[PDB]
Amino acid sequence: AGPARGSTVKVTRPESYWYNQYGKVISVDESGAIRYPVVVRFEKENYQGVTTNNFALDELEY
Amino acid sequence: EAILGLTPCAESAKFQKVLTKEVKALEKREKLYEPGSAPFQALEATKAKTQARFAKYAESGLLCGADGLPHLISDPGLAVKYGHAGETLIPTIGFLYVAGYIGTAGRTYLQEISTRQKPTQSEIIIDVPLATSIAFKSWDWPNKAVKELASGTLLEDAKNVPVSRR
Amino acid sequence: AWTVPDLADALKNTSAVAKAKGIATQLPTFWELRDALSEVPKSKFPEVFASYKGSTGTLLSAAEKEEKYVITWTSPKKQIFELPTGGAAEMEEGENIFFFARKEQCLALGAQLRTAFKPRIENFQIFRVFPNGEVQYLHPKDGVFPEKVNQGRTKANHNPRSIGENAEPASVKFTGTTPKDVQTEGAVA
Amino acid sequence: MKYFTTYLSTAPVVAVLWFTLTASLLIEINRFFPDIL
Amino acid sequence: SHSVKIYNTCIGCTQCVRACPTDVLEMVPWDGCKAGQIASSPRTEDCVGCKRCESACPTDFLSVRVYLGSETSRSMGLAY
Ligand code: CLA
Ligand code: CLA
Ligand code: CLA
Ligand SMILES: CC1=C(C#C/C(C)=C/C=C/C(C)=C/C=C/C=C(C)/C=C/C=C(C)/C=C/[C@@]23O[C@]2(C)C[C@@H](O)CC3(C)C)C(C)(C)C[C@H](O)C1
Ligand SMILES: CC1=C(/C=C/C(C)=C/C=C/C(C)=C/C=C/C=C(C)/C=C/C=C(C)/C=C/C2=C(C)CCCC2(C)C)C(C)(C)CCC1
Ligand SMILES: CC1=C(/C=C/C(C)=C/C=C/C(C)=C/C=C/C=C(C)/C=C/C=C(C)/C=C/C2=C(C)CCCC2(C)C)C(C)(C)CCC1
Ligand SMILES: CC1=C(/C=C/C(C)=C/C=C/C(C)=C\C=C\C=C(C)\C=C\C=C(C)\C=C\C2=C(C)CCCC2(C)C)C(C)(C)CCC1
Ligand code: SF4
Ligand code: SF4
Repeated sequence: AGPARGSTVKVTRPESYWYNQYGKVISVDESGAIRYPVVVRFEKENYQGVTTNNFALDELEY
Repeated sequence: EAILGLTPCAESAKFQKVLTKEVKALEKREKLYEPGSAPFQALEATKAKTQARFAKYAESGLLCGADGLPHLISDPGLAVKYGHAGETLIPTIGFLYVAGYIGTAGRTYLQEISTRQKPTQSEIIIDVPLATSIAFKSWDWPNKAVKELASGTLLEDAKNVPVSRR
Repeated sequence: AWTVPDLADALKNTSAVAKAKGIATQLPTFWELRDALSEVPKSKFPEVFASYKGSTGTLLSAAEKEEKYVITWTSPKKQIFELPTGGAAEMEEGENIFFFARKEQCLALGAQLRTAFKPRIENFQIFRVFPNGEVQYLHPKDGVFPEKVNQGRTKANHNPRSIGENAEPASVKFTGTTPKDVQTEGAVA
Repeated sequence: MKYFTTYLSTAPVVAVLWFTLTASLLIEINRFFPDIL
Repeated sequence: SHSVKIYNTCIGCTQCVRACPTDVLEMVPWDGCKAGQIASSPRTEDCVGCKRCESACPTDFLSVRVYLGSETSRSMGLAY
């Protein structure tokens, strides 16, 4: 299932800056065509300088 | 006691040679000035200090080489068996106490501000009361160290530590 | 609808072509300028100088032997713009034509046309011109600017995975392929 | 003064002050008890 | 020529397309994201390899990726 808007997740996508780190869920998309529906926000910015990213359900531990 | 082929500085002729060489230089400089003048007094203070310093090294069981300069012993066994522990071994304990203190104070302040609203503002503007409190409460830092170690609160678990594609 | 435009229709305006050739010519050799000044009296000296209109940043020999680029647009007023090859020029009211040696210079001027003027100029067309005389239209390729999505465009060089799902190079050794081009949809040459 | 102490709390001021004290202390120790080897 | 590839993490912000100085990328329709557009790279014979697109991309590890390859007079940015 999706995480609740406002819940905390752990990223498990290895190529991500935030791997093994915790973020807040801001939005989940409900369409099945979308490939990365969950929007997560983090406290620590990455090298690009952004703090948010879309993820799939199989890349989060909630 | 002469070990490792070294002579004690108290009974070394080269040691005296060095002291002579420094004092003679100071005498040469004094020749230019008048026996009552203030430069003269400065050079006398310098010479006094110098002779005092060599005397101190002589009654400290320091060990001189062929150059006539004191040499330090750093194996702890040799140091303790022949009374040279004040050269490296005591300073070790002294450095490791003060370095553990500084670390503990720094880690403590960082773990304290990490729970604030904007924790990064408290890194460029120091919370000075908080920092002084931490600095003075951290004199018994092995308490916190051995507690953290034995309990398990010292290390973050590997699952929570960011890491690359390996 | 929209049809692929022709440079021929643009190049009909002989004044605009004259200007374009004037500005895409190299500055003259000192010898030549000396000779030109030599054939006139002193009063006419600035007219000679006024007859040159090029720079050293313009086309070299490659343009003649490989390819040049042309940008056309229509301006509402006569205004000074900055050339991407150093220096300034005047766009006339009506059709402007300009030759450049790279596509990046063309699009640089295009970018200036779409940002630095108060009635924004959006109607530029860029063409590639070969020595034989073939003219290929380049931009905007389908009439719509590429930042705007347009029906009829297809996916090119799409990989249907994330970048972490590529294979390891050691798995495709002595096979003639890389991990990055495995299962690529719309793989161009 | 209403935000002057916050300015004094900023990192380079606190650094200059702390190093100055720490340096001063080491200088004064090396005045009283010199030539410790 | 350089090779520019687009991966399915694109969110159709159009920033890469805007950034590109030699018109290599365009937005085509897609259903994999909320914006309903993906980037594509039809004209990679005109890519100079500047990597401006990758600087523009906001996804975590980029969805656009430029692999430098064989040089041509176009890719080498030569006006001679
Ligand atoms: C709380 C502060 C603190 C603590 C407890 C540590 C602890 C450590 N550091 Mg780190 N480090 C720090 C600050 C700290 N560091 C800072 C400020 C820098 C930037 C200069 C570094 C740069 C650094 C590097 C490049 C390396 C370490 C390494 C290490 C590890 C081995 C010991 C060492 O190399 O010391 C060396 C420490 C330094 C070179 C930095 C000096 C730290 C100062 C003197 C103390 C902290 C100052 C701070 C402003 C105090 C404010 C407290 C106050 C507000 C209460 C150890 C985990 C090494 C490691 O990774 O080991 C595996 C390593 O290579 N550190
Ligand atoms: C190896 C030396 C060398 C080479 C390869 C070139 C090549 C070029 N020159 Mg340059 N030039 C040179 C030396 C050279 N010049 C010198 C020494 C001067 C005097 C400072 C000039 C003054 C000059 C002018 C004004 C112009 C060029 C231009 C050019 C370009 C077109 C050809 C031309 O018109 O020549 C032109 C004239 C000469 C080469 C002069 C020859 C100098 C004679 C032999 C006297 C040298 C000694 C004398 C005592 C010095 C007098 C200095 C005095 C004027 C202060 C071509 C790139 C043209 C250009 O830039 O097109 C855009 C151009 O307009 N040249
Ligand atoms: C106007 C002059 C001025 C100068 C020279 C500086 C210099 C500095 N500032 Mg800046 N700063 C300024 C104005 C200035 N600032 C203003 C107006 C603001 C807005 C308030 C800031 C806000 C600001 C912030 C927020 C930060 C800085 C930081 C720094 C440090 C950069 C990193 C560094 O070098 O740390 C290495 C530390 C040192 C080299 C210590 C030097 C301290 C003094 C000068 C040495 C005294 C020691 C001793 C008595 C003599 C030297 C001997 C010794 C070397 C053996 C550097 C000290 C950063 C910093 O980290 O500072 C701690 C930091 O976070 N500044
Ligand atoms: C440093 C440090 C630490 C500390 C500390 C602290 C609080 C230390 C305290 C320092 C302190 C309290 C500093 C003394 C001042 C006195 C001075 C300068 C001299 C007086 C000035 C003079 C020379 C006066 C002379 C005259 O009156 C005379 C004789 C006749 C008059 O006609 C004229 C004048 C007025 C000229 C920690 C916390 C321990 C650890 C940390 O890590 C580092
Ligand atoms: C006096 C004395 C003593 C004491 C002392 C002490 C206690 C000290 C301390 C000290 C200290 C406390 C110091 C510190 C310092 C520090 C520093 C000086 C640092 C630096 C750093 C750096 C330089 C870095 C760099 C880097 C980085 C950051 C990153 C990248 C990489 C690199 C590495 C580049 C004793 C007791 C022994 C005895 C007697 C004498
Ligand atoms: C503007 C500014 C700034 C700057 C600063 C600076 C740059 C400083 C410097 C500083 C310094 C540079 C310092 C110094 C110091 C010194 C000292 C610390 C000293 C001491 C001394 C002593 C203690 C002595 C004594 C004596 C003797 C030995 C002998 C006899 C006489 C007597 C007693 C006097 C900052 C950053 C804050 C930031 C903000 C602004
Ligand atoms: C004694 C001595 C010696 C020797 C020694 C040796 C030989 C040793 C070894 C050693 C080894 C072989 C090993 C070790 C290891 C270690 C470790 C592993 C560590 C750790 C640490 C930590 C963990 C941390 C800490 C801290 C910090 C950083 C902060 C604050 C707090 C604390 C404390 C926690 C000599 C002769 C030199 C000299 C004299 C003295
Ligand atoms: S590398 Fe430069 S030229 Fe190539 S696609 Fe990216 S932005 Fe365009
Ligand atoms: S590739 Fe990156 S920059 Fe280009 S549209 Fe997709 S998300 Fe935006």
